[PDB]
Amino acid sequence: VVIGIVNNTVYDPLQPELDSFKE
Amino acid sequence: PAICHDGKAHFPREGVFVSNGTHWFVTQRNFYEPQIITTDNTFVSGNCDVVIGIVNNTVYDPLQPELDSFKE
Amino acid sequence: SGWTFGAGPALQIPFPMQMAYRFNGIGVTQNVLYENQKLIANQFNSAIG
Ligand SMILES: *[C@@H]1O[C@H](CO)[C@@H](O[C@@H]2O[C@H](CO)[C@@H](O)[C@H](O)[C@H]2NC(C)=O)[C@H](O)[C@H]1NC(C)=O
Ligand SMILES: *[C@@H]1O[C@H](CO)[C@@H](O[C@@H]2O[C@H](CO)[C@@H](O)[C@H](O)[C@H]2NC(C)=O)[C@H](O)[C@H]1NC(C)=O
Ligand SMILES: *[C@@H]1O[C@H](CO)[C@@H](O[C@@H]2O[C@H](CO)[C@@H](O)[C@H](O)[C@H]2NC(C)=O)[C@H](O)[C@H]1NC(C)=O
Repeated sequence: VVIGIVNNTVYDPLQPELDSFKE
Repeated sequence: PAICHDGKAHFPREGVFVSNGTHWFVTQRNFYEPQIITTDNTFVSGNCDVVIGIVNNTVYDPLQPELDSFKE
Repeated sequence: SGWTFGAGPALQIPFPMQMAYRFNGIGVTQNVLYENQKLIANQFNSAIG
């Protein structure tokens, strides 16, 4: 619905930090 | 005016609490856009027995289910 | 109705919430009035007297 949107990814600070430690 | 979940009062960061009859949401003042009452758009201060007109409800937590399901 | 009756149709609202908004306007958070409501009301009444 938003006219002119683009494509990109957004970094999440929590995900790698709590995925590396959980292993 | 406030919501008390764990014996602690929760106040909106910017907006007003509104109940449609069954649930409770937080909305902006000049337009109707309800949202789930998480712990990110509210702040905690004081006990549960200092304010007047408080109600009883639970506040959603986004990290707890995500990290309890994964930590298993 | 607070200030909402100047722009468009009036919108009812409880008074303590209106005072909370007016403290929030000048940079004082809402967690002050909801505690000091009794003292604030007493001071207001004394001044208006
Ligand atoms: C941004 O990425 C999405 C995919 O996540 C694109 O959506 C699909 O794009 C493909 C082409 O790569 C099309 O064949 C599909 O029909 C698209 N599906 C939908 C539901 O739109 C999207 O096109 C990308 N953005 C742009 C501007 O191309
Ligand atoms: C008040 O809002 C709540 C939002 O959760 C409504 O509850 C949902 O209503 C839809 C409509 O049938 C159901 O499909 C959902 O399953 C309901 N949610 C839950 C958790 O049960 C509620 O109906 C609204 N009240 C009124 C009077 O409209
Ligand atoms: C909100 O929940 C709390 C409990 O977390 C209620 O506090 C107790 O409620 C029971 C029954 O409602 C009373 O018998 C106790 O005396 C209450 N204890 C305290 C310390 O308040 C509280 O009453 C609930 N609020 C409402 C409006 O029902």
